This record gives sequence, C-alpha cells and structure tokens, in this order.
Amino acid sequence: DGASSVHWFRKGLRLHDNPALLAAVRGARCVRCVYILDPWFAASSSVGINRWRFLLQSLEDLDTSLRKLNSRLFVVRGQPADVFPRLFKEWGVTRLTFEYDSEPFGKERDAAIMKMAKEAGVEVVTENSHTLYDLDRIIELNGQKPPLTYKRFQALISRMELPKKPAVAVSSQQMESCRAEIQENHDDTYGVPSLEELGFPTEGLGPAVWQGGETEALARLDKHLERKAWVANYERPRMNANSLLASPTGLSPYLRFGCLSCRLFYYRLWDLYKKVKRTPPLSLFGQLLWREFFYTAATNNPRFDRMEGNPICIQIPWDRNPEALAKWAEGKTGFPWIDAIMTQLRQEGWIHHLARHAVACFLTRGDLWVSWESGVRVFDELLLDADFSVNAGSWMWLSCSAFFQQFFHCYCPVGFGRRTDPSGDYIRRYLPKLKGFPSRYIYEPWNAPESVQKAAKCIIGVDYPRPIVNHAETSRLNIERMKQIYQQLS
Ligand SMILES: O=C1NCCN1C[C@H](O)Cn1c2ccc(F)cc2c2cc(F)ccc21
Repeated sequence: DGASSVHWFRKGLRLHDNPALLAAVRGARCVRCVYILDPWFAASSSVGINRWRFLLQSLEDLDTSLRKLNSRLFVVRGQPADVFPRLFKEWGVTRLTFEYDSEPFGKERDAAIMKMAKEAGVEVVTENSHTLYDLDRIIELNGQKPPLTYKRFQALISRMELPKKPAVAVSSQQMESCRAEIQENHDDTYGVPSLEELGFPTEGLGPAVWQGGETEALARLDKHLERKAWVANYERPRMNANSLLASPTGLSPYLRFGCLSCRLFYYRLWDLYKKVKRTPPLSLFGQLLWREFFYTAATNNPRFDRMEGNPICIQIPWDRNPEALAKWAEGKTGFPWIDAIMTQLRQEGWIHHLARHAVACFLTRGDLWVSWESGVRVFDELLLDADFSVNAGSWMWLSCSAFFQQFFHCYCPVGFGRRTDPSGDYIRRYLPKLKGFPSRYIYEPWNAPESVQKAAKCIIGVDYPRPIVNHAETSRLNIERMKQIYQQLS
C-alpha cells in the first residue's frame, strides 16, 4: 500500500545521498518535502545576514530542484510539535522521514515528534547521513562515553566499519510520479521568504561570496577535487596570504548545512587519492574526522556549549568584561590582525581555521580572559560553518577548557599576521583606514612614528584604536593563570 510521505528537511538540505528521502519515496504514492520555519526563532536568536542568506538560498535551491519535478518545497511556518499533528491529519500522512540530528536539543525534539507520529499511526524513518559514522556506536565501543582525545577517537573508528557509501540517487521519474499536487496559490503560505522580507538590506545582483545550496556545493566539490588542486590542498598545503581569502573550492558551509554529503566528499576524496597515489592515511580525512570527533563529544551532552554544569569542561574564573568582548566582536581591539579577521568574519561568514585560532586565543586564554562561551555565541551569529557541536567543541579545545592533554601556545596577535601575510594586503583589504601604513608597521601601527601615522592619514588613538591590552604582559600572566588552574587539580 502506497505511503503518503513527508520528508522533513532541517539539515541535509540536498537531494543527493539522502537515504531518508529515499525511504520517503520508495513505495510512496504521495511525497511532500517540508522545511519548518519557526516564525519566532529570530525572537530569541541573533543570527546574522550571511547565515540567513545561505539558508534561504539553500532552500531556494531545493525548491528549484523540486520544480524540475513539477513539485515545490513546502516552507511550513510553525513549531514542529504544533505543525506535525495538523499536517498528519490534513494531508493524511502515513510516513515521515528525516535525517537524524545528533545534537542534544534536536534529539529531544525528534524523540517527541516520533512519539506523536507513533500515536497517530505514522511510520518514521530516520537515517544518520549528516555524519560519517553512527556516533552512538563509537560511544558504545568506548564504554558508553565519548572519547575525549583525538587519538582515542581514531582508535575507535579504526576497529569499526568504514562510513556508509553515499546513498543512490532518488529517481527523478519516481519523484515526479509520486508528487503531491501543488496548488496554484502555494506561495500564500509555503514559499521561501526573500531576505528583504526579514528586514535585511536590499541585495545586489552580484553573487555572494558563499552562495547557498546543493547545486553550488556539488560544483565546488568538482573543482575541489581537480588534480590541479591536489598539491595545493592535500599534498603540500601552505597557510599563505591567499589562503586567508574565501576559496571557490571551499566546502565547509555546505557540509554544515548538508548541501554537501560528507560521505560523498569522503569517498570522492578516497577515489582521488587512489588515482594520484595508486589505502590512504587517516590524515587525508582530517577535516571530516575532527568534525566527527566534536559531533561524538556533543551528542550526549546537553550542556556542551556552556561551562557550568558541563561534565567535560574545566571550571575557569573568566572575567566578566562586556566592553572587551564587544571590542573583540566588532574588530575594535586595536590589533589589526585580530580586527581584520573579525571584520572578514562579519562581512563574509568564513575565516580560515588558523584565523579562528588567532581570534579565539585573543578572546580567551591568550589575552582578554573572557569565557569561550561568548566566542561561541559570536561565531554562532556570524560563521557559516558553525553548529552546536563543532563550534563549542573547538572553542573548548582551543581555550584549554576541554579535551586537554598538553598545553599549546596561542599565536602572537601581531607576529602571526605578519608571518602569514608579510605584504599587509589582508589588513588593507578588511581595514582600509590602515591602508597607508607601510608593511613594517601595519600589524602594529601604534609603533609607527608620528611622521608615518600622519602620512598614512591615520592617527592611532583617533582614527583607529590603540591596542586594548599589552600583549606581552597579559599573555604571560594568562599562561601562569592557566598553568595553576590545571596543576592545582592534583
Ligand atoms: O585546527 C584544528 N585542530 C583541531 C580542530 N581544528 C579545526 C577547528 O575545528 C576549526 N575551528 C572551528 C570550526 C567550526 C566552528 F564553528 C568553530 C571553530 C573554532 C573555534 C576556535 F576557537 C578555534 C578553531 C575553530
């Protein structure tokens, strides 16, 4: 008997490698694809334009793909627990499918939806295609606790099966054949909203730096894996000036939103390795495996993104210092390297991993001694590839709050920028008021003589702030404070 299926998109914003959508379509007489947009989500959230644009473009891409099958995405406004009982009844739904969400809040949401579906006689299929592995199996093999160091994580997956292959494509004919009839007035209630409807400034015609959606994700995957980019990204990568700029081969926002399947990426990367080198080391997959590590650590920890009450997080007496945090968030620290990174982050929504180290170090144990929780929140607002798991996990790791086995130094907020882009042009690009400083002073403009500042038309303390801490003194004290925090545990 043919099902009437709803496939619910949350992440997994793609039709490729979508085993939950395959489950929705196989043996269905009727299929509808829904995204549930909480109309009051923004009331309690402060997420910025770049993330909203990326989401909306990802939904528009799905809707465009469905329109090729004479269908539409249904953008349903409400909260899932309110909406699904109505939808079930009004549409006569017999099956609901969705990609598994391992994050503690999503798991609790989904468990409630599954109870309500069971009560209503609705079958539920979930599939765990957001990650490479069954995170629960990793935890089970580790004595029902997540690994807290990367080598232990690697030991566990080394005695597990390999990640599932990407699921086969859903039949275009089958999905057009089983489509729900779209009503001509679909856009009264189910349309994808425009950015301007959300109060954002009018969008230009030119492309965003990071265009949302599955189509873009797959095009980028193809370029990413060209043999001509192999040496540059996998054989001999270098963190040079060009590396700081958003790359047309970058994949991390697409992986975070699910526009790109991590299993497809993993196996296409394996394929390219086998062609270039004729079994790869785990380090080939390091970007995905670190992501998987943080997902495994987060899934059973509802307080993962907080300090207090978080069983893996050392309790550190961070400073209450809202003024410093606001200067850090707005790129007004007076350290051009820090400020340029935070400006790039706000303007575009992505910054290099080593730039994340730099700014997180500066906020937390390196300089300002502000809680990593506040950095998580700013990255949640601005970073395209941030989610509950990798964002809090990375901040805890970087700040020596969790996963700690050994101390590692924070980069110098002057010297690291100097070394990464000796020309200073990264600074001139994102902080054009500093553009006239010669390269010798642009990363430390408070050290420029009065002559140089006048010729650069930028008087430090007036046109651009003085550095808000003495780094040498402050970092040495912060190191002593952290060492004591850890040594006294004994
Ligand atoms: O370089 C290494 N070594 C181990 C892992 N890793 C890569 C990091 O995960 C990169 N990264 C993030 C990725 C997504 C995100 F939302 C937040 C962060 C983030 C926060 C930080 F404070 C510092 C680094 C950060």
